Order: sequence, then C-alpha cells, then structure tokens
Amino acid sequence: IEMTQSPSSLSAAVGDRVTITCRASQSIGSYLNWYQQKPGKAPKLLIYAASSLQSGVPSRFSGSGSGTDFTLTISSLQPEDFAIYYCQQSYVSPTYTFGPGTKVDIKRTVAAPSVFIFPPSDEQLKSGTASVVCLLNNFYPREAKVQWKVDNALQSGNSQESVTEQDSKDSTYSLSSTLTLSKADYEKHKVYACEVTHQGLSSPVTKSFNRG
Amino acid sequence: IEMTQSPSSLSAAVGDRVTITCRASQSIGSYLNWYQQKPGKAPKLLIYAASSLQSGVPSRFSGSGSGTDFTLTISSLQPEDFAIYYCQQSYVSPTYTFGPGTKVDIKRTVAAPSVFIFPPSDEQLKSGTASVVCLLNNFYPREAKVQWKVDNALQSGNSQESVTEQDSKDSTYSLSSTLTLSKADYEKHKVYACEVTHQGLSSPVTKSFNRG
Amino acid sequence: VRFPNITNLCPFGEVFNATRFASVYAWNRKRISNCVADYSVLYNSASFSTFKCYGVSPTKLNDLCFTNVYADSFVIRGDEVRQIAPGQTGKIADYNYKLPDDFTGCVIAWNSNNLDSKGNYNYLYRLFRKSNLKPFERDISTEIYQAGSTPCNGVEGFNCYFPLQSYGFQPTNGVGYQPYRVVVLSFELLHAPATVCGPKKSTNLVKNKCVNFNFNGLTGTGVLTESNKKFLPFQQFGRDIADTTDAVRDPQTLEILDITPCSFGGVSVITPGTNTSNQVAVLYQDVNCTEV
Amino acid sequence: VQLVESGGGLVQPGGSLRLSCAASGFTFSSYDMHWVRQTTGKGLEWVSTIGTAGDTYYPDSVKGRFTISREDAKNSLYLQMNSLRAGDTAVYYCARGDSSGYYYYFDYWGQGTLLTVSSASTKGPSVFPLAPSSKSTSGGTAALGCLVKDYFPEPVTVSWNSGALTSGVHTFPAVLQSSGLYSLSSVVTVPSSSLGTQTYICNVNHKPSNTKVDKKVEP
Amino acid sequence: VQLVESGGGLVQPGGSLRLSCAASGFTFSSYDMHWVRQTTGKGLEWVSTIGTAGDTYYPDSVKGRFTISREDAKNSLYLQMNSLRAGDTAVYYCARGDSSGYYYYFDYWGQGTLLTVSSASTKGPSVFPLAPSSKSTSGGTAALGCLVKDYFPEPVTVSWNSGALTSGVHTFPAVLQSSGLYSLSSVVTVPSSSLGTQTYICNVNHKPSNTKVDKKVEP
Amino acid sequence: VCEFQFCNDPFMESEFRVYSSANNCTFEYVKNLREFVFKNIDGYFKIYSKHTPINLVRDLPQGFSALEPLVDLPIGINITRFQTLLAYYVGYLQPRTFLLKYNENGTITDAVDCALDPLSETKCTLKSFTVEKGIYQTSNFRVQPTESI
Ligand SMILES: *[C@@H]1O[C@H](CO)[C@@H](O[C@@H]2O[C@H](CO)[C@@H](O[C@@H]3O[C@H](CO)[C@@H](O)[C@H](O)[C@@H]3O)[C@H](O)[C@H]2NC(C)=O)[C@H](O)[C@H]1NC(C)=O
Ligand SMILES: *[C@@H]1O[C@H](CO)[C@@H](O)[C@H](O)[C@H]1NC(C)=O
Ligand SMILES: *[C@@H]1O[C@H](CO)[C@@H](O)[C@H](O)[C@H]1NC(C)=O
Ligand SMILES: *[C@@H]1O[C@H](CO)[C@@H](O)[C@H](O)[C@H]1NC(C)=O
Ligand SMILES: *[C@@H]1O[C@H](CO)[C@@H](O)[C@H](O)[C@H]1NC(C)=O
Ligand SMILES: *[C@@H]1O[C@H](CO)[C@@H](O)[C@H](O)[C@H]1NC(C)=O
Ligand SMILES: *[C@@H]1O[C@H](CO)[C@@H](O)[C@H](O)[C@H]1NC(C)=O
Repeated sequence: IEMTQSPSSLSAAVGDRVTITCRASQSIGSYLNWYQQKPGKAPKLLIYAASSLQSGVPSRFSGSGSGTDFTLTISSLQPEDFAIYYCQQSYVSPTYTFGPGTKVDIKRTVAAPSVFIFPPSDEQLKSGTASVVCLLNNFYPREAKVQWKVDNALQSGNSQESVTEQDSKDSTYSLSSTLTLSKADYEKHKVYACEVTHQGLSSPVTKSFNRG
Repeated sequence: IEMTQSPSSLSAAVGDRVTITCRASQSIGSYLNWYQQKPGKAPKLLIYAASSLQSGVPSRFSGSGSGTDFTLTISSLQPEDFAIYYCQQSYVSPTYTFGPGTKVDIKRTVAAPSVFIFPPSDEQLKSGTASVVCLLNNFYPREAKVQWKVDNALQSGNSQESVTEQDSKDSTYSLSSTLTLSKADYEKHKVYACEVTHQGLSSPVTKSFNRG
Repeated sequence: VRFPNITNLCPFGEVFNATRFASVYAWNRKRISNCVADYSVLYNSASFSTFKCYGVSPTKLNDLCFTNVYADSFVIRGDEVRQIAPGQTGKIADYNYKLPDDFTGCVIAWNSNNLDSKGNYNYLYRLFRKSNLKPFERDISTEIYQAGSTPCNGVEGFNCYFPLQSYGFQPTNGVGYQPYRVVVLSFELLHAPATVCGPKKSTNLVKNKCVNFNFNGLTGTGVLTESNKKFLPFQQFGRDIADTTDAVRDPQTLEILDITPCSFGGVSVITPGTNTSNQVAVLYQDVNCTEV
Repeated sequence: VQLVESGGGLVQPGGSLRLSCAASGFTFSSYDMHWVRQTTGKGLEWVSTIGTAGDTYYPDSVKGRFTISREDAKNSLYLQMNSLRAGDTAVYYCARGDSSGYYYYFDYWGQGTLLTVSSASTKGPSVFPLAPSSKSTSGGTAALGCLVKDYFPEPVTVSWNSGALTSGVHTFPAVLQSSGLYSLSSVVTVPSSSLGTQTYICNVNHKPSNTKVDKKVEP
Repeated sequence: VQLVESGGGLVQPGGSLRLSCAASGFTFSSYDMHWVRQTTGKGLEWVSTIGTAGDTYYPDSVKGRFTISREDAKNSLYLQMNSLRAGDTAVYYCARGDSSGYYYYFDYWGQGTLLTVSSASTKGPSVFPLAPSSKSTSGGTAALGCLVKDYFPEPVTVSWNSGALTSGVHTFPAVLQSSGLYSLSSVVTVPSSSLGTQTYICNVNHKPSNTKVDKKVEP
Repeated sequence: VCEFQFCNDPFMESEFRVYSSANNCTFEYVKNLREFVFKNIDGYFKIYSKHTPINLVRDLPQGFSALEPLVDLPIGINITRFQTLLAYYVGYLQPRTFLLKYNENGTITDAVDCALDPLSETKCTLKSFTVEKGIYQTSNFRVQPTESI
C-alpha cells in the first residue's frame, strides 16, 4: 500500500497549531504509525495504531483517523519540533512502508533570495569543464525554482541543486545550483543566465554574463 | 533595551484565540514580563520570566519565548479581558521598561463612521478664535484618519483628536477632531472640509461648509 | 537568629578603590570566591554614574549566593561606556572587552578625570584586529596589523599599523573624552556549591527566655542556659538520645548553651467538695512559679 | 495587600511635588518599593526604586531631580520630586517588586494619583455651541453639540439636559492644548426632525473653578 | 535501551557489505529485529526482519540478495548484503519492533551507518575559485566563493580563512555526480568594498585522501 | 584547582615536578603516622585527619583511633582516581553499619563493624558494646529462588 503526505513542506511559527495529513491508496483500518525525525538523528515514535500516543512523547502531540485519511496534530509547535515527519502503514506486514514525509519548518515571514551568478574559472576551463554556479542566499520558504539558460534557451538534465538546512538564527535557506557543461559545449554559446522564481519576488529575477 | 509590541491594536471576538507578540532590540534571555491593565485600573501581573504564570491569573493565559521573540496567548478571549496589554523587559535593572502596548478590543464586524461637520459659532469668532469640529460617531475598528482641509489644502500641526473608549453595548468608537485656527487665519479662506478614511468606507467621505 | 562573625570580606574595595586600572586592551581580572558578598560600599557610592545589572537586580544580588565572581577592571572613554554591555558592537565591544550576549552580572562605571588624566597615554585600546573577540577574551598581542596585501615584517608602514593606540586623556577634555573607570562583576552559578553569599546580621542572644531559635542552619526552640559540656573543636551542636538537639555552640561567642523545653505541664484544681466549700487551689504540674 | 497613593495635585513648572503611598497587608520593611508613572501618549514608565538596604536607583532623566525615601516605622513610602517640568505630567503609582530565583517582576500597584504640571492658574471654561445645520444632517440623522475651551485643571463634566438625555450621547476625553489649558467637546445624536422642536442644552461643569454653564444649542 | 550500528563503508558495485548492530539494555532474544535504510531523494525504506522464531522477511527488491541473522548469545544483530548495486547507497539502521494487541510499530533505532556503493577509488578534490565580478554584486552586497569537484568518498570540509570567517558563510551539502564522484560549493558574503582589499581563501579538506587545498579567491 | 599538565611521574627543598603548564583556577587556598579520609559528597570534598607518633618502623600499628574533619572544600571536582605525591597504605570505604562508642567528653573510644562477624551482629542488635551470656536473634535466614520453571 502507498502512503501520501501533505503538505510536502509545512510552514508554521512557534506557538502555531500544526496539522499534517497522510492518505492511504486503500483502507488500512487504524493501522498507521507516525514518526518524528530530527536533523542528524534517527526517527522517534510519536503515535501508533492511528491515535495511541507513545510514552515519552509530549502531550502536545495527538492524532486520529481511519480508513484512508489520517491526521497528526501538534497543539503548539516548539523550536525542538523542527523535524521531518513520516506516516507508516502497519496494515500490511512484512513490507512496512513510509510516506514521502512532511518537513516542518519554523515560519519567519517571506524572504526573497540574494542571487549572484558565478562564471566558470579559467582553472576549470583549462581541464575541459565549464561549471556555471548560481547561488540563492538567505531566503524563505525553502522551495525555489532555478531555470538555467544558455543563449536564452532553457536547459534540462545537465544541472544539480543543493539546499542547506534552515538557519538557526535567521530561519532561512540557501540554494546552490550548478549547470555543468563540457568546455566543448560552453564555447558554442555566448550568454549564460540564471532565472530565479521565489515567493518573495514580485517577478522572476535573472542574473547573467557573457563568455570571455 | 527597547521593546516593540505587535499589533498596536488587536481585534478579536469573545471566544477567539488572542496572540500578542513582543520583540526585543537585543536578546533578553527569558527575562520578559507581561501585564494586563483594565480601563480605569492599575496593571495586573499575568506572566513573568517569559512563561511563568502568576497566581490569581486565569488558566486561559499562557505564553513563551526567548531571546528576542516572545508571545502571550489567551486561549479564549472573555469580555473582562478587554484591556491594554504590556510587555516588560526585566533583563536590565534598574531601568525597567515597557513596550508601547497592545490594545485588545472586542470585535464586532466593521462599522463605518457617521461624519458631521460643525462650523465655528459666532460666540467663539467674536473672541478671535475659529475652531472647526468634525465628529466621527459609532465606528469600528478604533483607528480612523481625519484629513483637515482649508480651500482644499491639507492642514497639519494645527489640529487635535480625542477618542472615546469602546462602547459597552455597540462595541464602537467615536472620534472628535478639531481644527483650530485664529479668526485672522479663518477669514482668509472660504471652504472648510473634513475628509474621513475608515475600514467601513468604500471610499473617503468629505463633509464641508462655506464660511459665512 | 545567630550568624558567625563576618570576616574575610570579598575584595570589592581593592578593585573599586584601586590605585591603578589596566588598559582596556589588557583588562585585569581578579577572582572573588570563598568570601562574604559585602556590597555595602557599592550601594550608594555617589561617584558611580553608571550602574546597570544584566544578571539579577542589585537588590537581590546582595542576598543570593554564587560559585564564582570575577572582577574585570579597565579604563575607557566616557563615550565608550555604552559598549560595556551585551548586544553591543564597537571598538571596545568587539576588540578589547567582549561580554556574552547572555551575560549575567553588573557593570559599574565612574568618572576618573581627576585620577587618570594629566596627556595620560598609559591607557591603550585595540584599534586593529583581523576578527572580533570571544566573550572574556583578552588579546594583548602587539604584532603589527596588516591592513594591506604587503607583509609588514614586524614594522609599521603603508597599510601596516601598531594594533594598540593610546588615549590623549587630559583634565580639560570634554566629558565624552574623559577617562572612566569601569568594573564589571561577572557572576556565575555552577553545579558546585555556592561560596559567595551576602552577610547577615545576628540578633542579640538572650538567655533564660522562651524563644524561637535559628543557629546557622539549625532551627530550634525552648530556653537556653549555660552548658557545662565540652565540645570537640569542630562540633557545632550536640544531641540527646532521641534525635533531639541537647545543646548548641553559639557561632559568635564559642560558648555552649544547653536547650531546655519551654515550661509546660498539666493544670490541676485541688478542691474540697462543693458541699462544704467553693474555695480552690491550683497546681501547675512540673513547672516553676516564675513561669506561671 | 493594599497600596494607596496620595499627594497628587497641581504644580507650576519649576516647582515640586511630594508624593506618598500607604503600605498595608505586608511587611513593608522587607520589600523593594517602586514608583512608576503612566503618561498619555507614551505609556507606562519606571521612575524610581528604593531597596531594603536603603539603596536607590533612577533613570538618567530623573537622576539629580527626584529623591526616594521610605519610613519603615510607619509603613509609608515617599517620593520627593523637585525641579519639575511640563513633561513630568503623569499618573504616578507606587508598587511592590518581588522575585523568583534570578527573575524580577512587579506584583502590586496602587490606583495611582494624577500630577499636573502647568503654569496656568485655575480658569473657568469658555463654552460655545456647535449648532446643527444642513451639514450636520445625513439620511434623516442629525447631530448637534458643544465645545468647551480653555479651562484648567481637569475635570470638566459634560452632559445633556441635566442628565435627561443619556442615550445618543458622545462625550469626549479632554486634550491639553498648547496654551496650557484643556479643551473637550460633546455631541448628542438626534432625529433631524427634532431640530428646532426639541430643546437641547449642554451642561458644562468645571468643578475646580465652581463654574457651570448651561448652553442652549439651536440651528 | 541502546542500538549501535557498524560495518558501514565503501564498496564497489557487484561487491558486498556486512553490517552489525550491538544490542544493549533489553532482552535481545525476545524481540523482532529489523533493518531499515534512509536514501536521499526517496526517504526511509524497510529492508529486512528476523523474528524470534528465526523467521525472516524481505521486500521483493532484496529477496535473494540479502541475508539477515542474529546471535542471541552475543546480543548482536547482523545483515549480510551481497550482490550490491549503486541504488543500495543509503544510511542503514538497526531497529527494534514491538506491539500492542494486533498493532505493530517500530520503537527504537540506532544512529545508523552510511554505506556507499561506487566503482570509484578514493580521489582527491579539484578545487576551483568562483571569482567575484560585477555580476556577483548587487546593492553594495557582494559574494565570492569556491567550487570543489570530483572527489570521492565523502566528507569534504570547507571553511573560509581557516575558520577566521564564521559569519556570512554558506557551505552546501555535496551532491553525487554521474561520474560516481561528489561535488559541493561554498560562498562567503562580503561588502562589495572588501573585494580586492580583504583576502579570502577557500580551505578544502578531503579527509579520505589526505588532501588539503588552500584556494585564494580574487576578482 | 587549575587544570595542570601533570607529570607521568610527579614529585633543603629544591625540585618541584608535579606539573608543567596551567590554565585557570576557580579555587585557591593557602615514626610519624598520618591518617586521612578523603570523600566527596554532593560536590564537597571532605578531608578528615589524625596525626600521632608511633614506635613502629616496619608496618601499620594496631590500635584504635578516630579521625576528625579538618578541611571543607566546596569545589565540585569529579574524582575517580588519585595520585600520591612523594611507605603508605590505601584502602577503600564501604557503606557498612557501625557502632561508635562515645565517652564522657564525646570522644570516640571504640567501635563495632556490624557486618564483621555474628558477635558484632549481636552487639549491634542489642545496641550494646557488651554482650552478656545468652541467645539473641539478630537476623533472618532465607533461601532465595534462583531458576524459574
Ligand atoms: C573607598 O575608600 C573610602 C575611604 O577612604 C570609603 O569611604 C567610606 O565609606 C563608608 C561607607 O559608606 C562611610 O561610612 C559611613 O559614614 C557616614 C558618615 O559620614 C555614616 O553616617 C554611615 O553610617 C557610615 O558609617 C565612610 O565614612 C567613608 N569614609 C570617608 C572618609 O568618606 C569608600 O566607601 C571606599 N569605596 C569602596 C568601593 O570601597
Ligand atoms: C566577634 O567580634 C566581637 C567584636 O565585635 C568579638 O568580641 C568576638 O570575640 C568575636 N567572636 C569571634 C568568634 O571571633
Ligand atoms: C453536705 O451538705 C449537707 C446539707 O445539704 C449537710 O447536711 C452535710 O453535713 C454536708 N456534708 C459535710 C461533710 O459537711
Ligand atoms: C525556679 O527558677 C529559679 C530562678 O528564677 C531557680 O533559682 C529555681 O531553682 C527554679 N526552681 C525549679 C523547681 O525549677
Ligand atoms: C578558562 O576557563 C574557561 C571555562 O572553562 C575555558 O573555556 C578556557 O579555555 C580557560 N582558559 C584557558 C587558557 O584554557
Ligand atoms: C561527577 O560527574 C557528574 C556527571 O557525570 C556530575 O553530575 C557530578 O556533580 C560530578 N561530581 C562532582 C563532585 O563534581
Ligand atoms: C575530659 O577532659 C578533662 C580535661 O582535659 C580530663 O581531665 C578528663 O579525664 C577527660 N575525660 C575523658 C573521659 O576523656
């Protein structure tokens, strides 16, 4: 049985009520467990059998549901509840499975990214590689979209992204996006650009440079 | 250390959850107190040391926070909780200071003001003074803006305003705005007006009169 | 309530009434421990213009106990007094004397224009450094600071500076440029037993009266009388068989007083039958006539 | 526990005021006593403290002007405020501080006393009508009122028809004017059809000057 | 209760890895023991179980490749994973199952151990600067950084000016490239006025190859 | 109490070689048989001592004595091991019940170890340092379950 969680990312302030839902592809009775995994730590059991709270779990945690639709609730989110939450079907054994997970972030308004574009160095081009780096710093929510362009043509399948953990002070994220072309496919084009879309931006912002 | 409260005025119905925030210009640890002052009364202590509830304070009151960001919560607002709430930094002694305060009003939809304009009497003009009075009655929220104009020119620094307490039955406010000119500066102009902006108005409303 | 003789006072006098203070770049530290927290000289010195506490109110500071107290002593300009605090930045806050932003303790400062000026260049501050200080860090290096890209090679020159500069402290300077003596008392409580507690005054000791007693940490009652017991040099009180304090050695006099109960007993009425007489006598059992 | 302030009143700029507070229901000698003040437009400010050790503290704007003292023998707190300025106008309160561990808070306050600083001597009000007109009428609803100017000190009581009219009445708080004197206004909401038919009188009573003005308001 | 995994490390595709978990604080022989794995981009997956009866279960993608066993005499759990593929790269954890009535749940987990599957032998990093320019400056704020490419295995530690610069520093998680090697980047936020004035060096330390590169970054 | 770089072989007067470097202290204070008891209770290191002359130069003398508290050091240091800095004996203390016999001046003149033998058990049970002729019940014997079936 497949489980789906929603939202994939939940934004709530400390003191806010947090609700995370999980849906089964088919009825699982009351056989659903919930887990909380802190960054750098193994998961902890919060709720089992749909609504039974586990010993050692704060009274702030509760939940219910049956059949296909279940919800986990935190009456008041604390800083220590910053975690990835998972639902687990326990109806079908031995193949226990988890949903995709819901990340609970601490909400701090909306912060637009600072976007800078970094042309490939000569030292790398001398080795036959041309990695173009676009960095989006200090933004929130975590989700951001980066559209790589070469001569204004959209690129796909030739780039990677890496996202940092939520900052402990400014409650923001940074995203590193790299477009990697061989030098042979770099010397064929003149204009390189990084178009960024984010909730804090009234319109997408594009940074660019010319080759050479 | 300076403390800032938000909102300056909170509108919530009886039975609603009320949250009031307070921010420090710099970290104050957990050294923050909260007070509730009823109209015509001295303040009462609600919460001390960020989260400790004081004896005699209803269980409806709770709160938390540390560093620079603190929140006071009322689980369910009662009629008797109509009050001005203050946060107090206790980190730096002897100079204990309070934030600007958050007024908690009882919410009753939105009521547009009844606006009337009152030309100065002859009895006052005979003494060399010309006070023009504009009265905004029976409106809610409390905040309203009054723009005084003479020959359609906006006035500034020559007017005063006075606002009543929230009505005990209709849950509304009244505002008295007075423009005071000397007669010498009254006889120089022909058109007097009061333009009022409020949440219950689809557009600003202007009342006016001609001199003589 | 009886307390022992107050001796071994904490050296606040030596810190605040000091002949000389250190430069802010090389602030001095004196450890205060295992002593009496007598702040009476700091309650109303008159000369202190600045008195602010980040730890606990000064009206509670005098009672409650700490494991360690540290006295940080230095001289700065009047306009720099603002920087001796949590949450602050500036040449002193960042390069000479950094406090924790969660710091607990008290900052006291006063004008020393008639003590630390003449110009008096014995007071220096750090103007240049590559990075800021950690809380309670004392950087006393004199290595030439390189502002530019060219190595200084130990000497001053273009974009090379001696990191420590002197103050032109003079008696005729404006107030913001006059020297101020700053003492920061850093206070902490550890898992260790506290050793620095406020002084407490004793109540006059009265014998042959029914009194509620408190000797050091022992609560008692009854009436005290002279004892003929001899306690060992380390003993503070003695006991009877049934877990009862028998006698106490007084904290100030080193004399021992025995503890008797406050007189009590049954009250009996001695009477002829009411058939012949309504005259009665009253017997207070097991008590003295001086108590009734 | 009870705290009762006294000594409030009217003083000129450059003058002084001596406040006191009665302490009852607690061991006064064992507590740190404070004064705070509440100023319209600024909020609640701390003014001074005196500890059980006899120590005192003030904010920079007060140091050198105010002296705080306490008489433990009489359970009575005092504050002597000299070199007063117009900016010192506020309601002054006495309060008791307390603590838990290393955390300090204020727990008790009296009702407070109002201190007014102004060079103005007592002045009776000048009362003017705010006559109704076609510009004070809308949708069948109309208003008529009055304006009370240049009186000193507070309070002024304003009512309509000697208390006969209690509904539809909006009496506003007084505002201190740049003249050093106060002003306020009041309006009564009426049917437009009552104008020129029903008599309305603004009854203004300024207690400090024993002045009462019965102002009939007509179109 | 404690669970501690071991045996993680680097293996080639087509190779094998033997994991173990120490069991303490509970009667190991009385509990059903499980292994789970957490894979970047997929989440947490169940891998295998062994019951107290000696029974074992696997998912279809594992059946025939992995063998689970337990030594009750030593309170020690083992998982022998043969026929490994690149897709088996994950952090593997040991866990204890328990139940209430007819409901089963996982209650305890160890910290986990990381298993990396790749044909690449250990490789030191190629470090390149990401020089600042007019296109890395906006509103007076500017950034300069570095790029670390083709190293293997993890970790690589990246810092600025040997730890002297701790603020304004954004070091990103590494991403596995199609080459089988890893890459990551780091940037330090600076005033635009510091460019060409303040020296910034990207200090890249790849522990597995004992390779350290001090890369000075200039416009 | 400063952290010190202690020597791996520490030791008119001349040489002092206990340690080399030091960082920061939180505490500072300034035929012979010497006895000490060193214990740490709730952060307090308690030092008890006794010093007497002896006529033995070969072994530990037999006799009765009791030590008294001399120094109270209120410094929460964690002690799991110790080093003697230079003929000495080291024993370890146990939470055993004892009787202490106090004379007219309150000096301990003798003592009983209640778990040494059955005679001491009788003395402790009867709260007496002297046991007369007879039979006394001092304890209870019970066979405990081992295996389960
Ligand atoms: C630095 O040293 C000076 C002495 O050279 C200390 O001044 C002394 O402070 C004490 C305590 O306040 C004064 O005692 C008081 O005297 C008044 C009468 O003047 C009496 O009414 C009080 O009950 C109390 O006995 C003492 O007179 C004063 N000495 C002088 C010459 O003024 C000063 O406190 C020291 N500062 C520090 C921080 O230690
Ligand atoms: C305490 O001080 C007084 C003098 O004030 C002295 O007579 C007495 O002997 C002292 N007691 C002790 C134990 O030192
Ligand atoms: C008791 O009182 C009676 C009178 O009521 C009297 O006759 C009798 O003698 C009295 N008894 C004694 C012992 O005096
Ligand atoms: C009663 O008290 C006095 C002292 O006032 C004492 O001399 C006498 O011996 C005491 N008598 C008894 C029985 O306690
Ligand atoms: C001084 O003590 C602090 C607190 O334990 C410690 O962090 C610091 O490193 C010590 N100083 C030195 C030179 O070790
Ligand atoms: C010994 O270490 C423990 C922590 O493991 C600590 O709680 C205890 O207070 C320490 N004892 C002393 C005397 O410092
Ligand atoms: C008690 O001390 C006195 C005086 O030193 C001594 O004469 C007496 O013998 C001692 N008694 C005992 C039992 O030690």
